[PDB]
Amino acid sequence: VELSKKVTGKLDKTTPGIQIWRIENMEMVPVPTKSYGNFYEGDCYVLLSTRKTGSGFSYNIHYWLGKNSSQDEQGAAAIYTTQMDEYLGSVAVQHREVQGHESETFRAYFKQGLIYKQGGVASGMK
Repeated sequence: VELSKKVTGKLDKTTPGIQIWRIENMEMVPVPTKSYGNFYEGDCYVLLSTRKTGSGFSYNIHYWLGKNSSQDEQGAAAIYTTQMDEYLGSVAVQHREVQGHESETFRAYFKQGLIYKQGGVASGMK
C-alpha cells in the first residue's frame, strides 16, 4: 500500500538487480529477492530494475498485469510505478507487461525460471 515511504524512500541504491512488488489480494507489496520469481499469475507485479552506469544508476520500472485483477488494479500497479518513477529522480523508465507480455523481458531480468502462484492471497478463508 502506498509504496512511498516504505519504497520511494530507498527503492534501489548501489545494487544491480530488481525489486518487484506483488499486487496480490489487489494490493501493492514489496517483493524483494527472497520471493522474486514465484509471483501469482492472476495479479499485477511492478518490477524496478536498476543497473550501474558511469553517471550513476539507470532505473526501469515495469508494470506486470497478470490478467486477473480488475481494471482498477491495472491503475494501481501503474500508480505505484508512477510514484517510484518520479520519486526515483525521473531517471527510471516505464515498461508494460502482462500474463503474455513479460515473456523474455520479465524472464530476462530472471536468468533461471519465473514461477506463478495463485493470485487472491488475501483469501486465507474462502
